[PDB]
Amino acid sequence: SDKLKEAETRAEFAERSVTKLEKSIDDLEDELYAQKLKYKAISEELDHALNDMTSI
Amino acid sequence: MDAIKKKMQMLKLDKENALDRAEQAEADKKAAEDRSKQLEDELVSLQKKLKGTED
Repeated sequence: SDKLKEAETRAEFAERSVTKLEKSIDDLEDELYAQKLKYKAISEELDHALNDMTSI
Repeated sequence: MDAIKKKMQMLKLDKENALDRAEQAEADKKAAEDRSKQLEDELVSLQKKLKGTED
């Protein structure tokens, strides 16, 4: 019974830790999505300036 | 970006104004030279008429 309690406690902590890690990776994935949007927008704006200047 | 576009627009406004002024000056030169040459032809005809009167 004592060993079962110990193992259950460690497994519960492991579940909590993996939940925290999954939330953290979600946050960082969202941040990378935002920065990818930033690069898309800046490249699009540079292309717009290029086409405006080449087309006067 | 942002300032680059505005600077390009300034460089284009200068382009349009300079080109328009050049074209207008060229038209002015054409008109003025045509005026001068027609006056010279009138002068020539007057010389010939004077010659006939002298005869």
